[PDB]
Amino acid sequence: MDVLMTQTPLSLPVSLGDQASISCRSSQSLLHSNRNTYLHWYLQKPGQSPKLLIYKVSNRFSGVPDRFSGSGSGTDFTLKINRVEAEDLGVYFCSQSTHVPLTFGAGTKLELKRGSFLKSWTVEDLQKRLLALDPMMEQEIEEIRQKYQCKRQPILDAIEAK
Amino acid sequence: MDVLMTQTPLSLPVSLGDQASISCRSSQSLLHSNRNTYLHWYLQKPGQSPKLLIYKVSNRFSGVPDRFSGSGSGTDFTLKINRVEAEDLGVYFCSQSTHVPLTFGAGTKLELKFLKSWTVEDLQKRLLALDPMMEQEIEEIRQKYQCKRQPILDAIEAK
Amino acid sequence: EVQLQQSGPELVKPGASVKMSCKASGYTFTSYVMHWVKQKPGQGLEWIGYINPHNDGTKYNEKFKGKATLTSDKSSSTAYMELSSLTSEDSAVYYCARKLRGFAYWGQGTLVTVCSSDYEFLKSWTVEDLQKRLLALDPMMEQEIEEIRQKYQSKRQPILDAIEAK
Amino acid sequence: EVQLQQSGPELVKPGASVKMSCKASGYTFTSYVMHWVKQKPGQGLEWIGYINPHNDGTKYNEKFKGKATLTSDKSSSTAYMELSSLTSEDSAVYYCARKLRGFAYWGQGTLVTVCSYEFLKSWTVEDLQKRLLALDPMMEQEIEEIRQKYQSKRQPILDAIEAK
Repeated sequence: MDVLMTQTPLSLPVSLGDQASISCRSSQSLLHSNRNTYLHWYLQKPGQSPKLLIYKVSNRFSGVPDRFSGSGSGTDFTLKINRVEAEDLGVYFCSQSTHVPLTFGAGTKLELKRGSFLKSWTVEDLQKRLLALDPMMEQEIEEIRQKYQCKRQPILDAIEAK
Repeated sequence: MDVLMTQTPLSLPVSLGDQASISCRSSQSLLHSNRNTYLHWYLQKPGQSPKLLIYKVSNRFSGVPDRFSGSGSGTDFTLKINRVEAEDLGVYFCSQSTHVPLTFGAGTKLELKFLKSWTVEDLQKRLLALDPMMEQEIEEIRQKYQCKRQPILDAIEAK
Repeated sequence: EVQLQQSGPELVKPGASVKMSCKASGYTFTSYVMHWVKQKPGQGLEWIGYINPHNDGTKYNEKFKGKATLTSDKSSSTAYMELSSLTSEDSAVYYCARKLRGFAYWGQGTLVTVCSSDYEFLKSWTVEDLQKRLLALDPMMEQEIEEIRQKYQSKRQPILDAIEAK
Repeated sequence: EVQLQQSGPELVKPGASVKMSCKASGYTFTSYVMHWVKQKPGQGLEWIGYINPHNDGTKYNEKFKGKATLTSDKSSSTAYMELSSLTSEDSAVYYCARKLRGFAYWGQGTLVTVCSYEFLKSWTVEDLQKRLLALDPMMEQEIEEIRQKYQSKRQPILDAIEAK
């Protein structure tokens, strides 16, 4: 039977600078017989592809900020963020490859309770955040474009057949 | 070809007290040969049933407050809200029954674009409007898990 | 009081039939034509058709000719809709509504959810594996519902604050 | 630079099949196993399966035997996935991703939209064409609302930048 991965919480509101902690429980232990624990963490920003953050419980992938740390053992694992920043917002998924089939958690959305201390952001972070909204707008517009594609099809089909 | 009903704008931010205007346009004149024009306006709060506001272009249905007014002719109609209240937030749509089949417009969202300037009545109305919104989403979850339960039950009952 | 009381939500495997009811009270059932309307969330309302209980005559939107059958019963003061051979596209809220100047009166809506295909691979599981998983859905459902509950507590709180120390 | 370049959006009627492509560049295609993941909009990741291009070996999540078929072509450095007899439950973004210590490199994802006619045969040809044209301003209205929603969100950030 596939291994169930439960993430807690499902939605986690914070303010920039806060500590965030995200938990993941597997219905069966992730300790392999060859003694590795194949637990991984991903962050997927809205409208973007997921990116790998941690592999094997606690190893940060080459390039991942120091504020991310992973821990745990067997069935219980935590991801921790020290001082959340705006580019950390998004959907965190846990995954296991100790067992076949490979499985994912349902996801934990990290979002703002009610946001802004905006003038205290650096120029970089401000413009980085604008860039972060652009794929959020592209996904939503793409959705309308493909919706109207479907609305056109039966009408174009009827035209050709008349 | 049934009559297409299009509305402008799709979303309208307001604060309680402004004028709201919602436009409704038809692909075909709604003036009937019997010289009546069967265009109606409705309000649907999210998670609730629609309620009739205006019939025959400019007749307020009995019970609808007087700040609501509708006008127009042929293919073009306007609904006007004179000094918006809190109980008016929600979705407005037009409907036509001149031509068979009856068709509806898809709706304009009258939304809220500060709570201390409101009265306790208004805040209570607004608080209560959240209940059918929450039960809508919760029942959606409950039915999703029903569908999720079926395949396992079907396999268990097949042994 | 006039009330249109519709039957509860339905869960249908595709290709099946479903019949819902619209129980009228508070007026002469035969004196008014009963209409039916479809609303997929975030889509506009579509008119399905009507039944005239005074003479059992019907009309159908050509778009739903073949999909819906309207019936009525005087002694029960009840209108019915049967939807045939449901696909996923039939997942929607269905209202009954009484008409005169417009639809002054609306039922509360019947929600029809068309399910999926999973049994295919699930027949190979052990009964314990199955019964353990069937139970694991209840904690998964409660966690999702509690997300909804918290989302709305968030929307209530600024309003509740304004009311408290009003 | 490693790039997993996936094919464009797909518009399918129910019951059809679609075959999508994942062209890898910037690394030795045959040195790495290619995985595929399904993501319905607003929901979780589901693992479909993998193909090993070095020997064409494949593994499938049971939830996708028969639904998905994985192949590859060494000469083109391209992985393919074919989905058969589509339903509305199959409308989702489909990702390919290269695995070593995990999913380090991801394609941008292929979006599959499963759409729905009869009664339109009652319409005239000019009535069909007029309705087709009435769709264009209706789309623009929806898109313009999305644009303004995002304009509203950007302006305080743009203001903070202007006032530096």
